[PDB]
Amino acid sequence: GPLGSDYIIKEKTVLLQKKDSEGFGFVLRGAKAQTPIEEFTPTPAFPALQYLESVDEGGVAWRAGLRMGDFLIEVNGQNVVKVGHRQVVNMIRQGGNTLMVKVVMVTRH
Amino acid sequence: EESTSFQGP
Repeated sequence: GPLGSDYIIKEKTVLLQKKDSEGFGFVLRGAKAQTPIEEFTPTPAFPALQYLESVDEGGVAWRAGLRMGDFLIEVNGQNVVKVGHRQVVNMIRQGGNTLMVKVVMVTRH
Repeated sequence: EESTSFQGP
């Protein structure tokens, strides 16, 4: 609008279950940090540190509804909004062939 | 920032 950006924000909860011989079918990207970044302030347009750089077309993540740009809010019921990249990677790996993730998709109107 | 692929196992 005239006073600033309008956004559609869509929450998605998905449970991925894969073979040992395949990936979840995404690339994760975001801020590194030894412990959770307290100096980061989430905003509706950048609501979390980690997001999906890409999602493999037809892969596990794709089939469940995950898309490029989705921001990671929760991994296996733990909030990761202000959690550094390596810790989130370790949390994804902890479930093995099972990953429960809550994401927010941010689109311009 | 850092990237980690989960495209393969």
